[PDB]
Amino acid sequence: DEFPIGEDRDVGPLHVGGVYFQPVEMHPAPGAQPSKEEADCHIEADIHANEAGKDLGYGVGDFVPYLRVVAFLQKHGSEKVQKVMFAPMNAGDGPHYGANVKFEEGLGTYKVRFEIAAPSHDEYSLHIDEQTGVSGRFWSEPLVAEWDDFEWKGPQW
Amino acid sequence: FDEFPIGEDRDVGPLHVGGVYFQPVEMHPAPGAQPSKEEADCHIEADIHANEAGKDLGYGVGDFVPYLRVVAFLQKHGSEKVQKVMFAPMNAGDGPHYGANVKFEEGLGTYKVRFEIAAPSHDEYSLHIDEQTGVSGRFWSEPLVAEWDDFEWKGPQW
Ligand SMILES: [Cl-]
Ligand SMILES: [Cl-]
Ligand SMILES: [Zn+2]
Ligand SMILES: [Zn+2]
Ligand SMILES: [Zn+2]
Ligand SMILES: [Zn+2]
Ligand SMILES: [Zn+2]
Ligand SMILES: [Zn+2]
Ligand SMILES: [Zn+2]
Ligand SMILES: [Zn+2]
Repeated sequence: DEFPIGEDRDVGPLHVGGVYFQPVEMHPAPGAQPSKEEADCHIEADIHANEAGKDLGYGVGDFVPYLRVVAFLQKHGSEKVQKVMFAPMNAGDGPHYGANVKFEEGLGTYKVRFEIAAPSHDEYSLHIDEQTGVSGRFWSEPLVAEWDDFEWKGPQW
Repeated sequence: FDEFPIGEDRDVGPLHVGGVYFQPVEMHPAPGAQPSKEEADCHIEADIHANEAGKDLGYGVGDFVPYLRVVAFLQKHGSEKVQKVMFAPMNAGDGPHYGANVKFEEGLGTYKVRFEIAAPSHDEYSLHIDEQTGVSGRFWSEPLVAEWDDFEWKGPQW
């Protein structure tokens, strides 16, 4: 059972979905994320190309790899912001960006913000010649998919 | 655009690997130490997707497999010199693939062409491994090899 963070967002060339469910065990365990046991949940950003999309060379629905996704969580009533750096990984349902998360401020309603930066210049390229290449270019400022009334009430599993 | 084959597609481990070549291309940013569109002899690409075995790693069968480290080796028949070319991930009008603008340094002739495909770097990718939501497969330790022993560089076909 997966639970949605909110409705899917279309931002620039991306269709972005946000879900959460029980914490998972990952190998290798990424960055500084809490273990399956220490975490509150696992949050995932499902990012696929949309129609806009095709200008960068992607097929509609294709997973968009090499992105740098970071989530910002801020509890309503608090000025504290928790930053969570997602990591690319596979679950049984395919590649996505995700992280085990522990809500530092606890139960409550949160504003949840995904900032999605394009691949680093030395991490990806585009053919740009007329014969083989593409018309679109990667975005400069990270794209945003935001939900401002996400209710964290404890595990739903 | 016109693509020319390097040889027969290969199935190795959980990957289906195709190799093609065509005119040199202009890339943005210009990847690593790859020759420019003018300096190059051609552009070579490795089209890598998951096969049925890849399903155990969590990939959709037939889908692109990102974060791999693909390196090509070219060696002219009758020569001891080997060229090592690091491929970069990139998009063309037909989608993501790994590739490079390349010079065939020993000129026209038959070359052995070998693509060695390593799994993502330890800090570049992960797998869910819990029973509930994870996968039962794992990344390969020894790089996979797709190779063609008799590739004919007969010059530009453009
Ligand atoms: Cl915020
Ligand atoms: Cl490594
Ligand atoms: Zn490992
Ligand atoms: Zn995940
Ligand atoms: Zn640029
Ligand atoms: Zn150079
Ligand atoms: Zn492909
Ligand atoms: Zn020979
Ligand atoms: Zn191609
Ligand atoms: Zn290419």
